[PDB]
Amino acid sequence: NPSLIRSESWQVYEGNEANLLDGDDNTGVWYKTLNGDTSLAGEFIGLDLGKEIKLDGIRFVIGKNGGGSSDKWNKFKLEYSLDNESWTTIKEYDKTGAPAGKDVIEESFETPISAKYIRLTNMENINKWLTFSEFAIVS
Ligand SMILES: CC(=O)N[C@H]1[C@H](O[C@H]2[C@@H](O)[C@H](O)[C@@H](CO)O[C@H]2O)O[C@H](CO)[C@@H](O)[C@@H]1O
Ligand SMILES: [Ca+2]
Repeated sequence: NPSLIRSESWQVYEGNEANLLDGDDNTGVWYKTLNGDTSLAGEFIGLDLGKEIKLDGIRFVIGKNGGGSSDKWNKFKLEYSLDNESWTTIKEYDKTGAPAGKDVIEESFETPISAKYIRLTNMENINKWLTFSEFAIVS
């Protein structure tokens, strides 16, 4: 199955990283960010798919309840890659000021997309730590 990949600098504050692949929306992880409690544009969390599989969709749940429920990116992108070096943006997002809590980013790909790595990436500095809950693909 797909394995988790994320910005190496993050530190787990509460929960576990395996909670992001257990299929339960109500289990997640709270990551401490460095750089003065700031997630820089360009930081990321996603999946290494193993080989070049063709995807029909993704379902990513960001944020979580209680602790760090408001600790989410404002601006981010969904991007994919073949080599973990060059990336292609599928879609950008701006959810500045949206309510704290879980948020299910769910995308279906009209034309299937050929990828080895698929992730969410920050596009604007934010003075916050980060919560997430689940990451899944659809083929
Ligand atoms: C656990 C928590 O409160 N996390 C905060 C985080 O807090 C830092 C620090 O800024 C703060 O003064 C103390 C107070 O206990 O806790 C630390 O752990 O601050 C960041 C940035 O504001 C929040 O995103 C995060 O939720
Ligand atoms: Ca989960």
